[PDB]
Amino acid sequence: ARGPKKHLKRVAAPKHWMLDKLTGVFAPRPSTGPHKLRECLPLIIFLRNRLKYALTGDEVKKICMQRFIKIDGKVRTDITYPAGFMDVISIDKTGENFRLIYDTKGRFAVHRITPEEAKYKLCKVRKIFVGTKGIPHLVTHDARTIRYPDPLIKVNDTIQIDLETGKITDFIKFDTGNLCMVTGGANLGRIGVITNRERHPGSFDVVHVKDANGNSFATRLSNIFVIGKGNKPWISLPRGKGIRLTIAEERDKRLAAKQSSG
Amino acid sequence: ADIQTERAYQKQPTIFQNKKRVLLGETGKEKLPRYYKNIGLGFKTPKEAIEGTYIDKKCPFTGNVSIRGRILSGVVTKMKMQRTIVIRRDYLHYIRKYNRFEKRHKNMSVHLSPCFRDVQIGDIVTVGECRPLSKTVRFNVLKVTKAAGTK
Amino acid sequence: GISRDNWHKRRKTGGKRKPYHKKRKYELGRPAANTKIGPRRIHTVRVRGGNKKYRALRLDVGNFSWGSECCTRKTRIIDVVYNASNNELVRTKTLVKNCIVLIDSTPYRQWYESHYALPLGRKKGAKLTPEEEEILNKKRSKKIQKKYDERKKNAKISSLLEEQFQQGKLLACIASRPGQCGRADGYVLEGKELEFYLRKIKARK
Amino acid sequence: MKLNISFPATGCQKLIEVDDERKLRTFYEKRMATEVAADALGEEWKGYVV
RNA sequence: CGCUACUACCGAUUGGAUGGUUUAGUGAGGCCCUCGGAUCGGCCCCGCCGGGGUGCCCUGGCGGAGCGCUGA
RNA sequence: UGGUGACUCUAGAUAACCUCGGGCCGAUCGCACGCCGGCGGCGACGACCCAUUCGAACGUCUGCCCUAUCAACUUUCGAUGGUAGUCGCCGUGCCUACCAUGGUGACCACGGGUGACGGGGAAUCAGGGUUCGAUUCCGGAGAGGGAGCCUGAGAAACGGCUACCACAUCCAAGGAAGGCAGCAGGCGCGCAAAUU
RNA sequence: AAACUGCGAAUGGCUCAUUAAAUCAGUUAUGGUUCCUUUGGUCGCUCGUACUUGGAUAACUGUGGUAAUUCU
Repeated sequence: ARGPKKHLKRVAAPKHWMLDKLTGVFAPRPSTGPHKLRECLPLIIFLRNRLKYALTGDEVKKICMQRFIKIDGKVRTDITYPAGFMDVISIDKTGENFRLIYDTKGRFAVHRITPEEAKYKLCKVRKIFVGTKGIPHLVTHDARTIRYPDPLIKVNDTIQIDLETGKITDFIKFDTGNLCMVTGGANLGRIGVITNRERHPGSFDVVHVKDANGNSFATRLSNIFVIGKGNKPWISLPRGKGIRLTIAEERDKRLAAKQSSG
Repeated sequence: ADIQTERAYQKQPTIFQNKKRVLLGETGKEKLPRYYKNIGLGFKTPKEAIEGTYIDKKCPFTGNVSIRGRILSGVVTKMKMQRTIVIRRDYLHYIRKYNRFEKRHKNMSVHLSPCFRDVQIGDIVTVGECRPLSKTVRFNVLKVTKAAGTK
Repeated sequence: GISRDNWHKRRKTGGKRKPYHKKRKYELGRPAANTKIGPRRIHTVRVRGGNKKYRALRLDVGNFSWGSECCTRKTRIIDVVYNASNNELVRTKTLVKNCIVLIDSTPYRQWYESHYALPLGRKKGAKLTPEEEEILNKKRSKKIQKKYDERKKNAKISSLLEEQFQQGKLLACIASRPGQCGRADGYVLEGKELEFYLRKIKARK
Repeated sequence: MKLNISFPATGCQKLIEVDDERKLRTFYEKRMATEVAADALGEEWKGYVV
């Protein structure tokens, strides 16, 4: 093709959007932005498919153009704006705050947070570099650049950003024994304590993680997002606490819940 | 020896050899430090690279080549090119219908830095991937292991 | 309007290759900037991404550095004397990277005389031109005079450079690419590199 | 040959049909943007240059 | 062998119609280069009525008939 | 200063250059209104630069149908490598000049054929396989055939331009205008496929 | 309304002619590159008429040419 593509076929859309197949030919192509195309949830999918606040894309536009939707503390009127991991969505008209947080199935849950929690977000620092006559700079997964970070902050650490001012207020190092979520791969959405990091120079480091129920998995280092110091998260977690039940336990839990009614 | 064999002057681009030094303060030659780097992945810089005089811009150790990508091995098959050898990689390809294998081989042209003196035909070479160095060359010899029968 | 694709070439086996598409714009090439020596003439080229290349068609002046003295000066380029790629480029006096040129020695001579208080390239029969014996000698106090005397201990210049300064033009290598940046910057030849290039020039002529 | 003649000082234009070669050879072989005395076009055109 | 039908093959019937490939020569058009310079515009001279600056003609409106520069 | 497995990285310092086809350092627009000539809130738009996103491009390793009534092929009409450059967004015989004589091949090179776009996939199928995949998703290619460009971040674009080749429209004969392998629809082709 | 300016028109749709390590697939790399837009940062970091500078050109008015055009 010549130049960039502007459309997204509904069936080539990320499967975690949980789009059906008969609504249309196209899926809302996420706009360029802080998060990657396949690692984001567009505002239209959140406000229409997840929250059911709108029935069509026209109503999503009508909501967004009234400036009711804030993403990370800023009003966004782009209905395909890419909202991704850790992003805080505030709807002040209805007085509700959400944080885009993965499910254990790898999907962005509708996770409501308190207005006090909506003041900050965790960000995994993607790189640290010196520029502009010795000024240290830090780049996060959110793609926000921060000048003058703490000298102890390194790549793969997690910082806490106050959304009102956008400066670092705390940080967790990437250490063994720290709680972390998985943001990609087969184990996407799982939460556990980092056990050990096997280093492969010139290749991908593998991080082993142990669930709160004792289940051990492993991912690439690029898929690890440190959540809290020790085993205590710095953010609220969804109803499932990052523990991925097998299909047998899911079936048993569903049957127990169904048999408890009636 | 005779490093200057080409029409243009041969030197390491990062080494300045024209510094002013008084005559009476000479210990050995005036000034010619040799540029070399240690490539990663646990490979050892050959002694000939550190104490050599050859000029090779495609050398992994004293040149302008960064090794990144695949680390492969092969047996030296031909050494009839200037600073380049042809190695042979043998492998077995699985045919599923017959549940069997077949011998296939690929010839790969790799750059041989003059730091590996006394490289024969038939000995193993560990090559690393770099940027395209010529039309067909994309790998640099990083290690040389002698053949079993070589005394 | 030439091309730069790799698929019009034979394969490693020597077999012929079939083009599966027509020429693409990103595989384009442009005519060479045969940068002559003459009054400055540069044509800006719009390149991929919207950036600019400076295609120098004529350059009479460059920026050349005396590395041992760390003396970088703007200097007229006089002639092209050696080309390792093609002798024809010398015959046409084409400025390319790594071509050996003659540059005016006056700026470096001026810096040397104003820094070391020592004559350079000056004939012994002459007794200096008016209004420059001052900068050579001047009226300095004890501190400034001892500073220049301390500098005088490291003011020795190699005989090859000295002879060049007598002739009034230095040998230099162009280190920038005039057809891409519009500039002929470089460094004065010194040491064994100067020896090699003098040997090559005298073997050629 | 028709003549679209303009007076910029008042901004007034007029097209006049001049089908006499005598009145037009004063303009022949003359290139654009050259002032020429349009005397031949008539007595009322005496002293005008176009 | 005689018939009848069908099918390939050989071949100068010096057979008729398109498809391509290529020595030699010519070569549109674009792009680059070296020139070119129709025109157009600025500063001093038959633009010289007018200004917070008075017999300081020096303008912010008209070929200012200029081998005078200058840019496009 | 920081970073990488690994820089000729990042940052710093010095000597200077700093493209007339000359780069950044705002002569911009709205709303709300103010405060003892000055100080201002909320935005819109624009410009470098650095990240980010969306990519593109170019490389790595492995994998493709039939054919030997195709066994040798390539070789400065660059073929394989070296040195220097040119050009290019950049690595590179991409091209050029010198130098070396290389490089591929029965483990099937090279040549030829394909009623051959590749893949995800489809039909059938005990196990194994056989055949198909123009076709809605991904990647490529093309816009009658070639070639060449302009603009632009991005096109060698064809619902852009320029030319030639084939076909073809209007004409007052001077000229002018073309590109349905877009959606309908028509002709032709055919065993074979829908509404201007 | 028009017109100037900006942006898009390089996406989409169609088709499978070309194409036999070519395309493509998985796997890596760009430490060998470009990147409109989005998002974040930087944007008194330069020691050298401003309470806003200059000339045009559309649209519009008016005069036209050609048989003929989204010509001018």
